Amino acid sequence: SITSDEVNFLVYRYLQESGFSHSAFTFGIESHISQSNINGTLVPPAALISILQKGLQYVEAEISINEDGTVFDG
Amino acid sequence: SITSDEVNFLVYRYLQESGFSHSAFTFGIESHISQNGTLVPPAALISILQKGLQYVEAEISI
Amino acid sequence: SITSDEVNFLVYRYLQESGFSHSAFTFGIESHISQNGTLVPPAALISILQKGLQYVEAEISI
Amino acid sequence: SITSDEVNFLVYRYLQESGFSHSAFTFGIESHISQSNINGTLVPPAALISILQKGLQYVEAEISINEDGTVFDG
Repeated sequence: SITSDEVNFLVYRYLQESGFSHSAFTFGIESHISQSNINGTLVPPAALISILQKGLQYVEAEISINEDGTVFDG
Repeated sequence: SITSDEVNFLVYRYLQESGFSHSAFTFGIESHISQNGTLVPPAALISILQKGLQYVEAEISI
Repeated sequence: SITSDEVNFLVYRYLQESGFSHSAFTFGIESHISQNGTLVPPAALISILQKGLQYVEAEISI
Repeated sequence: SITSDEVNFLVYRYLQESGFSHSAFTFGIESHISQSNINGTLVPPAALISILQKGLQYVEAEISINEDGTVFDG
């Protein structure tokens, strides 16, 4: 369950991968990214997008299981 | 399927809310965040990412 | 009497020319540099500052 | 005769004094201001504006001395 460093690294990498050059620079400094303890070479591309995707899907599935209810509800 | 604009708005709000003043300012421009917010509550990037890890841990428990 | 806009344009051009990419970008917005350039040649902040020190050294030689 | 560090410090202080918060931040990092060797407490307010002023005046005076020429020119 997710730390500030982890979300900061995910965001930093999103800005980099999307060519948000000015934001990447400012954010790397403001979030103190160099002092974080994450091995970037082990972080796959589109990691933020992908986890966030799966978050949306996860909520959709949490909803759809209770979507119909049962014919015995009362 | 999450769009670019949607991700961008989610991180913009995260930057604002986390007090990353200079990043929010710069990202707001670079994003062209047209400079419904109302439907994006606080901590929304974080909340969705948290659901995503829950989902990843479900694939890892296959 | 140098105006704000004039100083701002002089530093904006200095930031651009010196390769301070992120500062120029951010300053261009913060300055509202309306986003005649043609009349402001390269190294113009520097050249005027250099004349100013020449003038300061003339007051120091009073 | 003026170094990059000096003009960078002058500019940094201009952005600060004018409340250009976002630019000051970015520029302090990009110009590596912390590694410069200038004692800020000895730098007066509006220093950039003032030296730049005096530069304009200095050029005006360089011009005005040759403005009329003489009645013996030929």
